[PDB]
Amino acid sequence: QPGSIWLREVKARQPLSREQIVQAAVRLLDEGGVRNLRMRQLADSLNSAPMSLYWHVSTKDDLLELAIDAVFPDPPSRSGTGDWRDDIKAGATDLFEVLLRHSWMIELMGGHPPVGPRALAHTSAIIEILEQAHFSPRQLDSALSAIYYYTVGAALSEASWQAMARQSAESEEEWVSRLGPYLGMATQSHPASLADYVKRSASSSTGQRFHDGLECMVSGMG
Amino acid sequence: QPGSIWLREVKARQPLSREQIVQAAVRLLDEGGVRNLRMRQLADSLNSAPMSLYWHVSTKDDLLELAIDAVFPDPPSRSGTGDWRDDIKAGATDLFEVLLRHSWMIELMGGHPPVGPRALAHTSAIIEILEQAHFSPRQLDSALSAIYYYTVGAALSEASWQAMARQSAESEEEWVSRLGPYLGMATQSHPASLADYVKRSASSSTGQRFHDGLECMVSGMG
Ligand SMILES: CCC[C@H]1C[C@@H]2CC[C@@H](O2)[C@H](C)C(=O)O[C@@H]([C@H](C)[C@H]2CC[C@@H](C[C@@H](CCC)N(C)C)O2)[C@H](C)[C@@H]2CC[C@@H](O2)[C@@H](C)C(=O)O1
Ligand SMILES: CCC[C@H]1C[C@@H]2CC[C@@H](O2)[C@H](C)C(=O)O[C@@H]([C@H](C)[C@H]2CC[C@@H](C[C@@H](CCC)N(C)C)O2)[C@H](C)[C@@H]2CC[C@@H](O2)[C@@H](C)C(=O)O1
Repeated sequence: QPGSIWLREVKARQPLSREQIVQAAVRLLDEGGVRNLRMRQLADSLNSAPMSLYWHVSTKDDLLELAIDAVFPDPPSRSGTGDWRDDIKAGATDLFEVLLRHSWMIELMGGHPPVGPRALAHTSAIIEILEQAHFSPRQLDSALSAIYYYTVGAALSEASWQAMARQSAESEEEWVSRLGPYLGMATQSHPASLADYVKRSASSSTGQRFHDGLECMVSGMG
Repeated sequence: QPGSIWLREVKARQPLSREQIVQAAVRLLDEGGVRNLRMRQLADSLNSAPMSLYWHVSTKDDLLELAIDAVFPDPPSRSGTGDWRDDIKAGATDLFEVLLRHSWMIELMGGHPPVGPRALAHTSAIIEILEQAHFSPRQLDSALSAIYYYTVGAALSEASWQAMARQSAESEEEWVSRLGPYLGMATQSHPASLADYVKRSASSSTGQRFHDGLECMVSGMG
């Protein structure tokens, strides 16, 4: 309320834990993205004033990095199937599903390298899966980049699609149908394989798209 | 200037071409991203009023989709090496470099499926490269998703890194050095392979990261 600064002249800390703050920041991020994270509103959600936050972080950017690590998946459960490909796919899939659930993190990782404890443990597990499969260092690094950059690109694309699909309320089949008048005309300038791809796309879904691409990619490594 | 609406009472179209508008929109997008694209400022950059724009598009969203297609790369030059892998890599690399140069498009594609003419031709060329390599339809679709989702994720991550690197003026080697005090402590909770990966990362670069991951990924297809 206006004038409280003057009342302070005639004479209130609210200690918080960092963990409690980060959990509250994840909730605000999940609700409205990086723009929905304002420090004063975060402090309000914890019944506190902004000073309570800055005992623990210097800036909002610090808090974004803590939030990124907080939601990183546990290392994948070693599958026992004896195929390291199954373990790689579990680890990538776990990360994919986290990214879809917390899509604000996707764009942040490239400019805020994830090296917090949960990210280090997950990455260490992927690295060990590949080493125990006798990848040399250069091959390991290449395969790791393929797996992670595939997963990030898939998450970005599918999260963007899902957000638009929610708004417009439109499935893949419905979108192909709505665009059919254009697509029928435009694909006639190219060989049959293009229209055929577009037809098949009407029956695809997020989980299958991600899984099939991941399977394909990992199939041939080694 | 204020009051011009009243002067209109006592008595000016500026025809533009759609192509001219789209080129000007790409320039504004390249300068400042999707937020730097305001219709009035776009019209100002063309010495026109907003009405000139809306003869050609209904909304700014239409203009974003035209801009996405306008910058799509030409289909890759068939390499003649007789290895379809070389042609796939040229096509993916061309798209990667476009995405880095026009990074505003990366997040838009998932919610605005690229089906304009330039995107259709590029995609048709990738599809034909794979068919002529005797991929069946399900395998073709999987490989295509792997290639495109790898390229998008790499572009997102590397563009984010480059934007942060420009600002802070910091190389990969310098970043590993600045974080070394933390990383030395944090990687001691895990096997040697983790610290070794981090050390190797100091000598990586955008072009090599992208190429090595792409090579690795395509190596094993078939
Ligand atoms: C910071 C300077 C070096 C850096 C610069 C490149 C530009 C952009 C890219 O990193 C981003 C920052 C990024 O990390 O993407 C990761 C991945 C998506 C995320 C998710 C797991 C997490 C693991 C950690 C490592 C834990 C020990 N991260 C730092 C490698 O990272 C993904 C594996 C990419 C591909 C290869 C590259 O990382 C390696 C060589 C690297 O670290 O390159
Ligand atoms: C619109 C409903 C169907 C749709 C829903 C999924 C969710 C998100 C993803 O599309 C986005 C919209 C997207 O297009 O990503 C593409 C790719 C990155 C960009 C860049 C080249 C351009 C090619 C065109 C096709 C030209 C004939 N695009 C529409 C496939 O697209 C990439 C290949 C992904 C992986 C597979 C999937 O597309 C196919 C099956 C598809 O179209 O799924």
